[PDB]
Amino acid sequence: LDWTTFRRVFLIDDAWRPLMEPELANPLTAHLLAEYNRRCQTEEVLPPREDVFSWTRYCTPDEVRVVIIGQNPYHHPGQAHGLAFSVRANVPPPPSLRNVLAAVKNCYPEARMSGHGCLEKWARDGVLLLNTTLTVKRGAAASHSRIGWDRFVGGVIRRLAARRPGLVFMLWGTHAQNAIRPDPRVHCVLKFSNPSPLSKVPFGTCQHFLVANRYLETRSISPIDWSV
Ligand SMILES: O=c1ccn([C@H]2C[C@H](O)[C@@H](CO)O2)c(=O)[nH]1
Repeated sequence: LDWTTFRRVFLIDDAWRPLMEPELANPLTAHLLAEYNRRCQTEEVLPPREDVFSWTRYCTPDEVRVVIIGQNPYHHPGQAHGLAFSVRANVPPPPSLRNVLAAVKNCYPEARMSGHGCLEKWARDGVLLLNTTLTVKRGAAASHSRIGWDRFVGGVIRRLAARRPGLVFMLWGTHAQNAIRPDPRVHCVLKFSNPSPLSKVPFGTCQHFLVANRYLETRSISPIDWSV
């Protein structure tokens, strides 16, 4: 796998090169990319190719302050755009995102919320919203969960963590908690139940947004304005 070509095909911003280029030397990455291309030739795959790595464009690795792990992208046209949980700005927030935003509002009663679910503002501020599976077949939830994205994304996150001590991780649900296992002595690891509508545990009481900011302050890092 050649970086220049990989970067050009996915419109990846070059600041992420040191964290992603090494993944191209792993033989399994080639297998993953071949399967992804195969899928694209036989299925309507989402999000559009140009958005699969949008997360590399909103901020650089050194700007990342918080990492929020997702599972699979939304599988309906017009929803997913490369960031975990986020939807394009004309889409009413789907249930799990609605649940996340309710907790944000509970944490920050004075937050001026927009009503939309596009998290571009958080991403530009260094909130890395990364799904462990980056693509999906339209109309079939979690359909690409076994093609190999999770190992690739895991590699990137592991490299980011080693390069960047003091990150805050928000691991919501069993899947996120099993896939990502940061050293709790080097990073702030926050766990909660899934904001998924299937969870019978209210996500509205999640105080991670506030806990994260207190942690960043003890490390002399500016806090995140969670309004969106
Ligand atoms: O980018 C996304 C979109 C959705 N979901 C999740 C939350 C929940 O498990 C289900 C949506 O109800 O998929 C993610 O993890 N990442």
